[PDB]
Amino acid sequence: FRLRNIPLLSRVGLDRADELRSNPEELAKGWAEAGLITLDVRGRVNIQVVIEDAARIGDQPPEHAVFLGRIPGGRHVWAVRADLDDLRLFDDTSAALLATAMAMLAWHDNAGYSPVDGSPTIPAKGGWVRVNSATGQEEFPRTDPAIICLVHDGGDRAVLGRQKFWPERMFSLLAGFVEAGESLEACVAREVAEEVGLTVTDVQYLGSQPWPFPRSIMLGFHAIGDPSQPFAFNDGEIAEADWFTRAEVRSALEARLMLPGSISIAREIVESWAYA
Amino acid sequence: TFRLRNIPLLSRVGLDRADELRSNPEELAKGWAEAGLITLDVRGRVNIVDGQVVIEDAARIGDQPPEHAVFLGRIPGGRHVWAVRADLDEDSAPLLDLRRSGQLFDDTSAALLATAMAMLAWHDNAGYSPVDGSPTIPAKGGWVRVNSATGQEEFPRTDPAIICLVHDGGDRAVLGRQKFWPERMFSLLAGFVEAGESLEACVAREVAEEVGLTVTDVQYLGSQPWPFPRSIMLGFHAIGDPSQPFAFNDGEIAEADWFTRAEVRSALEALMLPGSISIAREIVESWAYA
Ligand SMILES: [Ca+2]
Ligand SMILES: [Ca+2]
Ligand SMILES: [Ca+2]
Ligand SMILES: [Ca+2]
Ligand SMILES: [Ca+2]
Repeated sequence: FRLRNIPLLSRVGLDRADELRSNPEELAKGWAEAGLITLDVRGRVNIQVVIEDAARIGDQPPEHAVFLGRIPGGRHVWAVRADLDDLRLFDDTSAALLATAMAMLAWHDNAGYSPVDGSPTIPAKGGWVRVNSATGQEEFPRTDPAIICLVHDGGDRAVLGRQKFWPERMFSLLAGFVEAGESLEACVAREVAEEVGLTVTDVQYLGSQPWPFPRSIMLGFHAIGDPSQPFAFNDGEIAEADWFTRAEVRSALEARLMLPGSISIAREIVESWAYA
Repeated sequence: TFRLRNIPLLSRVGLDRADELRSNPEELAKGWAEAGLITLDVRGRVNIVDGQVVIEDAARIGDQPPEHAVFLGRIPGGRHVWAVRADLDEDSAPLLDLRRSGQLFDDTSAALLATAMAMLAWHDNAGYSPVDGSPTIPAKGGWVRVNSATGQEEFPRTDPAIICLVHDGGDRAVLGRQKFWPERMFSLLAGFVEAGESLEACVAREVAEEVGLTVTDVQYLGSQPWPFPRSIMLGFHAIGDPSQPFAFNDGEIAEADWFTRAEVRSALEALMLPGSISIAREIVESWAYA
């Protein structure tokens, strides 16, 4: 099966205007007529995202602002953190602006110092790097790849799992972070084995979604497992799991077994499987 | 469309990482006396014999796992295997690096080395918290570092990068040559995934930035660890329009062109395409002979 829909935060590619990032003159020129999106510390916004006049906060782009690119018509848009008076629905462009702003400002919050030598870092190039104050070495935004997998039997049954300390009825796909030295396919097999003890084959990619909570990209997969093999939960974070039929899943979707919100690529994978 | 013919090098085998032992300091300390040890120099080179990484006796360097060692998992016999950085005697044996000689390694050795290389390089670059600047201390067999001030765990970093073969749906594909590259050296278009974008959006954005094409039907082919120093390469193909002209926007590409399957096959059997462990070569090969 393929995904029926593009995942929600994946929909558009905004015009990021990469070439402007290293052009402080063009950034400073665009500022007077530029738009500004403002996020609080949890990455929440005012709502379509409110775009205010950048010029209101100053006559030049502040250090801690991030240049998001251009909206249709060529207006520059920036993002800043501020005290205000959760993506966790928006138009496509707002969703992309927010995903970018959220990820980038969360990175800044967590990248104030060099991991290499501990020196403070200074934002630069429209907020797309931070520079080691001592050495001049550039640090770059971090996005951790994570897999999320629907294990199925090749027919009408699929594994869903509930993490320890998730609410009782809340089941979903199996997830994990990619480790150093492994392929995505190897990561999927490893993580499924760790979580529910199954050996899976035919690991197949479905799609992807930015997941700035705070810094993931979710990579969706399906894989073939064997229901005659028993579960085993000890090595993982799963409290329980079971094989469910397409009928059960469709039923749970139409609502009791609870599946994650359409925001997650997880829901899109399950939906696309259940109605294939 | 098309699929990869081969699993990329470095993707072939998945190590027994024995994750549960990382958080069991007692079992790690017990296993040490009979444990194996792989040693990498600063450039990530090792000694190999018959395609297989040399495993020395861990006990020779000390009675306990040193702080800077990384626990790689289990080798045959129940034995633990670890990696450390060390100065290697460049004159008393050939030192092979994965990037130049990866083809010579057994699958398991290649994966051990890829993991060790990535993990030791991470340690070298993760001595301090990016959050607050505090020193960090390795723990869990080298699989985290702990903020000395706050106790917050820092985790190994792997940056996703895409690499894309843009084609016309038929018999022609874009290859591009970077400014810093020798004449006739062409390859696929590559870039790092940025915050806030999907892989598909990243592919479209990077192709646009590098050669000015608008591409659709972004399709995943495969993946390969790429510890030089800390990537994972994610291979894709996409449909471009040859009637749209190139534009070398971001300044990274000096030239690019559409090449036929015949040209590419020809260049592979020797536009220069050298031999390579990169997924890039596997993508081009798989396309050219589809
Ligand atoms: Ca551009
Ligand atoms: Ca585990
Ligand atoms: Ca051998
Ligand atoms: Ca020496
Ligand atoms: Ca690039």
